[PDB]
Amino acid sequence: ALLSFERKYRVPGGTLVGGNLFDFWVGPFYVGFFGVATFFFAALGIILIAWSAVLQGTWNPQLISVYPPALEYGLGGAPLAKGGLWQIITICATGAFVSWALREVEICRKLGIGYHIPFAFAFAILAYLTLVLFRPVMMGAWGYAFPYGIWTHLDWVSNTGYTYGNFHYNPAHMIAISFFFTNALALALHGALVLSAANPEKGKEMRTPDHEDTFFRDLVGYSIGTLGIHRLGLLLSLSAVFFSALCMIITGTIWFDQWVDWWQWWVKLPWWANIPGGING
Amino acid sequence: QEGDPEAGAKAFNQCQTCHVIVDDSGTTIAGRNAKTGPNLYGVVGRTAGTQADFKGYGEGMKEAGAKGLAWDEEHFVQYVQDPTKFLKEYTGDAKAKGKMTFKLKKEADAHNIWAYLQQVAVRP
Amino acid sequence: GNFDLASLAIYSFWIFLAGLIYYLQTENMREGYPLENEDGTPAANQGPFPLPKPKTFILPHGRGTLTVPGPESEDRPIALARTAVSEGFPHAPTGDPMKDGVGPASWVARRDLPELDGHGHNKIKPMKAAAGFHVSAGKNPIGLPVRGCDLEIAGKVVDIWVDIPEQMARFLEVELKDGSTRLLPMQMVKVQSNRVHVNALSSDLFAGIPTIKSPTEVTLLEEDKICGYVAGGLMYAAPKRKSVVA
Amino acid sequence: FSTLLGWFGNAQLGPIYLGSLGVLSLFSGLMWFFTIGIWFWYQAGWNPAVFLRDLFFFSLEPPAPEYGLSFAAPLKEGGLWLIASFFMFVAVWSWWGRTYLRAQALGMGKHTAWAFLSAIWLWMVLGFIRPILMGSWSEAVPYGIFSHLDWTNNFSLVHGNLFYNPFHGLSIAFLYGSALLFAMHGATILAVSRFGGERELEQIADRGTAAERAALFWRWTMGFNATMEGIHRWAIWMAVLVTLTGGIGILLSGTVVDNWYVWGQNH
Ligand code: BCL
Ligand code: BCL
Ligand code: BCL
Ligand SMILES: CC[C@H]1c2cc3[nH]c4c(c3C)C(=O)[C@H](C(=O)OC)c4c3nc(cc4[nH]c(cc(n2)[C@@H]1C)c(C(C)=O)c4C)[C@@H](C)[C@@H]3CCC(=O)OC/C=C(\C)CCC[C@@H](C)CCC[C@@H](C)CCCC(C)C
Ligand code: HEM
Ligand SMILES: CCCCCCCCCCCC[N+](C)(C)[O-]
Ligand SMILES: CCCCCCCCCCCC[N+](C)(C)[O-]
Ligand SMILES: [Cl-]
Ligand SMILES: [Fe+2]
Repeated sequence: ALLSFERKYRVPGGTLVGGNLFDFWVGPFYVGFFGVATFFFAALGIILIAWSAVLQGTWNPQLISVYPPALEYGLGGAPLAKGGLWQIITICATGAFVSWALREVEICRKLGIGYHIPFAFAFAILAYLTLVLFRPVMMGAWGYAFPYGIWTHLDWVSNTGYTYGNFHYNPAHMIAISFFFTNALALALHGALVLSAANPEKGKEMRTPDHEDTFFRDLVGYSIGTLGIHRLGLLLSLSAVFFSALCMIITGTIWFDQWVDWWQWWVKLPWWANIPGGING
Repeated sequence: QEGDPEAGAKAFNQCQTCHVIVDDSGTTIAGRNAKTGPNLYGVVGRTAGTQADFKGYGEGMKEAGAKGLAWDEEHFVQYVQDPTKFLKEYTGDAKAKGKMTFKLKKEADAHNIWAYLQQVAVRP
Repeated sequence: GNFDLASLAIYSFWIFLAGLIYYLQTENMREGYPLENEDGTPAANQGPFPLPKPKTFILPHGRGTLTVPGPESEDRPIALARTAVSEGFPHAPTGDPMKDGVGPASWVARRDLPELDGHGHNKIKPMKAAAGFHVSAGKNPIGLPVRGCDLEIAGKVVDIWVDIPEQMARFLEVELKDGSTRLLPMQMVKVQSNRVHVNALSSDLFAGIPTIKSPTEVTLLEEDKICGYVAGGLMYAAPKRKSVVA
Repeated sequence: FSTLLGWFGNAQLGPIYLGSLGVLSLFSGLMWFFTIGIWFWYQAGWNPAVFLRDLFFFSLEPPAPEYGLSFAAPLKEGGLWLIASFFMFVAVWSWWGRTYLRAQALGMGKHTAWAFLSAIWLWMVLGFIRPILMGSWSEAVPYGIFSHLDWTNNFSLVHGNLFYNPFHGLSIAFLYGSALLFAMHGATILAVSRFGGERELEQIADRGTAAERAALFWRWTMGFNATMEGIHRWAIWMAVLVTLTGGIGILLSGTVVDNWYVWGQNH
């Protein structure tokens, strides 16, 4: 159950806790102290969700929704059947995520590779925690987070959005999206370039990293190189998620009116706010 | 004629992403428990921006009702084609604002919905 | 009689996706498969996905071909022994892992030749042999000493190897105490205003570092030999790593 | 003759050849930019001050629904829109063609041409196919910063909350995936760059310790893994699948499905 070159790598060590105690594998997966942890949280949350499935009265994975503690509840607790569960689950989740990340750290150590991977992943977690912790905490209530339901979480987005008109107008929201689209483009382009250099016209030698840079340049006008393209994807992707957390952390905490009104500042500048004509005059 | 209700009903659907129709009993005549906008039950003949439950009326909507607006076919149709504009003209204020981020393009659609409104959302 | 176009489309699409998934996966089985046991013999339980049909890569510069998937190359004794008779357990080094090249200090039996750029010239050259490459990057590392995680010095920077194509420094030639010199992976050394810190290797393991036959060019095989050794130090040169690392 | 094509073929902007199409591309491009631009100024009242303050408010709207699909619409009410679009059309397709030929010229695979093709499918659907199938250019996207964002919102509301569109979701799934995947591959590569990993093509033809550690990192983390090559076969599909599925979903809107919420409750 190993790769024809996995061997020489499966040496002992690299852990962060427990030492050689949990330092082993279960088939393809590596366990480590945080492997059992991730499994713990994972399973606990899985259960609690199913419990909520029963309390709710259905096993259809398209109806099962775990709603948080009603607004009134504030930041205190709540009955298991009335938000309590959502809270604990949201605990197992945070945990399972942070575990899943630390487990990566042990694997990065054993292989003598970089730490960029979990480092990035952390961003997803901040983003998450932003929606289910920070934002609600700043706004003063758990009820402000989103439900854990396949479709019931989309409605949350819908509603939460129209709660401020056409969310589009959110400056931060604009940037993020911008990053999301560019990343997609960037990722597409990247793959395409390598595959096209590795799989050239029938009967030709693979292309050279130079044919690669001469092509990419003839599209953008600049040469960013290999180390550069990857450092840009990681950059583009992380940014998007970052400008997203920012995008929300301000919505309802410092901004309350419809995002479209925010742009008035630009229009209302003294030197032109009162000039007749145009659209806003 | 001049407003097919059964046609307006299908139309109103798209309104359901923000509106809902519920009588004073608490029963749904149309809607998905959407609260982004006000309950349209009784909108007919009602004064603009006076629905007791809705707490998100814009300044234009409130001020336009206080000036004497009570939704009748004529004005209703002008509203769903471009709220903000409508609210500006009728309000007389060039800096008025509407919160209904939606525009019903077909003028016919409006007349059909209004009919549906007359058939299902008129508080006796 | 008619059909719901949308739902037919959504349905079709899924059939498609699965197929793509299968395609992708199998395609990603040219390197590493078939799977062997901790023993060295086939696992027989390769999985649901089958190996793909062989394809041949015509390498440039006349380096030859490459047909994948194909016979497993890996030819070099693995200085590691089981730790238990139960599958799924580590394999501890018999001798010196850093030297025997295992775990975090492993290397691959890559072609024994230097990487060539688009024209056919080496990709990496010692700057003091480059075609007009100056040190405008900022701080000149040439000259300054080179110490290990033990804080003891082990030599000085003699020259910077540059990646002519991508135009970026990739190696640091540091002369040792016995006249000879060694190569260091830039990423594994921090350049300070007064010295070079190699938190990866100990001031004594600066010799174990593999050498490059040609004193003006390093072949791919040699890079794997080096880097792997250096990076592996992190894990194995920990007993001699002086705390308070920055 | 060929002499002229040979002249053009060498068009450049420094160390890069612009090719024949490349000229038609850029030229047609500026004409597009020029078309929208002129209009904006007309709407600004030729006053630079007003232009700069309402720059995101200007919108070159498409013809009215009454004008159907004819090009009879007067300039200040639909004409400029068509003209602009006409340029953006030639602009884009030229560029696609350039990307293709330039790959053939270097003797490479036509992947980039294909990838780009998926993005064009979405563009193509929004401003051309769907309007034609719907029967009018009024169903088209207007040129303007704020204006097209307004479009989008309305488009959704009109068709019963796109969220409930399977193809909208499928798409979004891939949009997120793309971030995720590139976020991974990017970090991963960097993580093994010390082993000269960024040099993927050479790792493709001559596996290095880098292409092993990576493959091993994930195999231990998630149970499976890619190959220095294949990962990119993921990267490409992962991305192209955004506009693809994407395109489809928009095309089905209005033409086949009226309200996605409802269509969702029945399925
Ligand atoms: C009508 C609705 C509004 C609107 C309302 C909102 C609201 C409300 C929000 C957004 C948010 C977002 N919007 Mg919006 N949005 C609108 C229209 C758009 C349009 C468009 C074409 O018009 C676009 C492109 C976007 C784009 C976006 C994204 C930039 C952003 C999502 C953050 C993210 O991806 O985190 C991705 C990553 C995470 C969320 C991390 C969590 C993942 C965890 C860490 C890992 C999961 C592990 C898992 C459980 C294990 C699985 C099981 C195993 C497989 C076995 N919106 C309209 C106008 N939008 C969100 C935002 O800003 O978020 C910060 C947000 O809250
Ligand atoms: C800020 C952005 C919003 C948001 C906005 C949207 C929108 C808009 C859409 C989704 C959609 C989806 N969302 Mg969401 N979503 C948010 C946060 C989450 C979180 C989380 C822990 O934070 C999770 C697990 C999900 C999960 C999902 C998937 C079920 C679905 C499509 C997969 C996808 O896009 O994968 C990207 C990642 C991958 C492809 C990698 C593999 C990940 C797998 C696919 C995730 C498994 C999720 C699983 C079913 C639930 C696990 C439960 C545990 C087993 C107990 N969302 C936040 C609140 N989400 C789409 C849908 O169809 O909704 C109905 C959709 O259109
Ligand atoms: C209220 C609004 C609705 C909504 C309505 C719509 C509509 C309507 C659409 C989407 C579409 C999309 N939505 Mg949505 N969407 C909503 C909420 C969301 C949320 C969220 C968390 O809330 C998310 C994550 C998304 C995500 C997405 C993306 C998956 C998808 C766009 C792909 C793309 O960017 O292609 C970007 C790439 C292109 C458009 C390619 C075309 C580019 C051409 C080829 C090149 C132009 C060159 C040019 C001339 C140069 C100009 C330079 C610029 C000026 C800078 N939506 C809400 C519920 N959404 C789109 C979709 O499904 O598309 C298929 C779509 O049509
Ligand atoms: C810059 C941020 C981007 C990013 C990066 C990223 N994601 C990552 C990584 C990185 C760098 C990993 O290394 C890690 C990975 O291993 O790759 C597959 C991962 C990963 N990203 C994942 C998902 C994911 N990433 C997403 C987004 C993003 N990831 C961003 C775009 C999304 C979204 C919202 O689009 C999703 C769904 C996982 C597949 C994987 C991490 C696996 C993991 O954490 O497992 C932990 C444990 C379980 C399997 C059990 C969870 C059970 C319960 C504890 C919780 C569930 C309840 C509730 C919280 C969810 C309910 C969902 C409802 C909303 C429907
Ligand atoms: C669907 C085509 C639709 C109709 C019809 C409609 C009507 C409508 C009326 C008559 C009012 C005024 C009510 C009163 O004075 O009591 C009104 C107000 C708001 N609407 Fe609406 N509306 C329709 C659709 C939508 C949609 C899709 C949304 C959300 C994007 C929406 C929102 C709102 C809001 C908000 C208001 C209050 C506005 C204010 O106070 O300025 N409507 N709508
Ligand atoms: C000088 C003004 C520049 C304005 C450029 C406006 C870009 C808005 C593009 C969105 C419209 C897209 N399209 C093709 C679908 O119509
Ligand atoms: C090529 C990468 C594989 C990506 C697999 C992603 C599956 C996500 C599916 C989301 C479910 C969407 N929906 C609405 C159609 O059910
Ligand atoms: Cl191919
Ligand atoms: Fe790559």
